[PDB]
This record gives sequence, C-alpha cells and structure tokens, in this order.
Amino acid sequence: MEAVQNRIVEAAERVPGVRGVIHLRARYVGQDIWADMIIGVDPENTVEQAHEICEAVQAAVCGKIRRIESLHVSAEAREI
Amino acid sequence: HMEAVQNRIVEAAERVPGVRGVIHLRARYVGQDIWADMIIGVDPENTVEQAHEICEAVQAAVCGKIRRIESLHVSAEARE
Repeated sequence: MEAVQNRIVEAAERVPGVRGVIHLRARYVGQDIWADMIIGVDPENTVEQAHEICEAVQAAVCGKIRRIESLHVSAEAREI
Repeated sequence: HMEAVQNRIVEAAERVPGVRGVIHLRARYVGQDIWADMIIGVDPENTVEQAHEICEAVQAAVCGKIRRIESLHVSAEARE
C-alpha cells in the first residue's frame, strides 16, 4: 500500500506535462485498488490538453500497476 | 428543501459567464448547513488558470445566493 502509492506516484510523474502529484487517495478492495489522484499541470495548458494529460496518466498508471481496478485523475494548476 | 436548494445552486452557477452547464452536483447536510461539490462544463480551449477563475466565480455566486451553503468545491471539465 505505501508500495502501491509510491508506484502510483512514480508512474504518474513519468508522464509528460505532469508537474507533480498533489493528492492521492487510494484504498484496497480485496486484491483491488481503487484510487483518486489530482495532478499538477502548467496553468497555461488548455483544459483539453490538461484532460489529455489526465488520460495519459490514467493509462500509464493502470498499465504499470495491474491491481488498480479503478482510477480517476483530475488536474489543477501548478507552478514549476 | 434539498431538491429546491439543488435547483437554486444549478441556476446560480449557470448565470456565471463561461459556465457550460453543471455536469455533476453532490450536496450533503453537515449541521443545518449544506456542503456541496460540483463540476461545471467549460470551453475546452480555455486555459487551466482561466478555468480555475470561472470555478472561483461560480463558488462566490452560488455561496452569495444560498446562505445555508457552508462549503462548495467547484471543478471544471471540457464541454462543447
């Protein structure tokens, strides 16, 4: 679980356009992980581009951690 | 009272420029007061920081029109 969270954050931070993981909430349900994450993104990204980054994060994270059964990713403005 | 309040939250939010409808609304009583979370639609081509300014404006408009609202979080998604 601290393992799962570390893996989740690491995978999300490899996605281009992610500026950090701001919040992560994750729980086991049986052998399954349910998770909700907020990523930081460039304030000057369009909402569409931010949505594409979230979509990429969702795909990257689920691809790297097969136990995740459900993951929601949204984005908030964050400065480098 | 809760259904009348929900329709008033929706109408207050929908008069703020740049709001393209309310995608999701959740409202719960915590005390006598209402705590709420909403997702508004916005222009996909707005920047994230522009979207954030719209959400902040929806938060003020709704909380100024409904005194029983104690807490409201507003987040935006791309909509046509």
